[PDB]
Amino acid sequence: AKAKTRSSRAGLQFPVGRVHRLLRKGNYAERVGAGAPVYLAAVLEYLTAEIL
DNA sequence: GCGTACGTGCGTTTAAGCGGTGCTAGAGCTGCCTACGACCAATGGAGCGGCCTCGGCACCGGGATCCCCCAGCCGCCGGCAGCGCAGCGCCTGACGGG
Repeated sequence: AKAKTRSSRAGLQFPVGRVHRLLRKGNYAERVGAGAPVYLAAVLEYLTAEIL
């Protein structure tokens, strides 16, 4: 078994891994969609790349 | 102090509102289908700490702006007093009239 981060798979730098945890444990819902954190990663990307 | 335009009020007139249909599309709904997301157990590399060295900025001193300021100055004009006189009423000629 060879591992690659979801961060690589979605062409993203913010940690779709870590952002996923803060949803599960951030008490925002009982269950978080598997495609939910990735979409949240990019929308931060465009909202961090834009200011800098 | 100016001044205009908006507050009040009269005379049209028109779209608001009611009350009346009649349609149907879209919401609420149940049943059932199924995949996908939680949970579990191992796993390793990515991320975070504790070092630790270069270099960007900091800090400075100096010289280069570059605005800020104000009489100088001329220019311009307005007021100003003086000037020359146009313009009108009555004075006053021209002269038969009074």
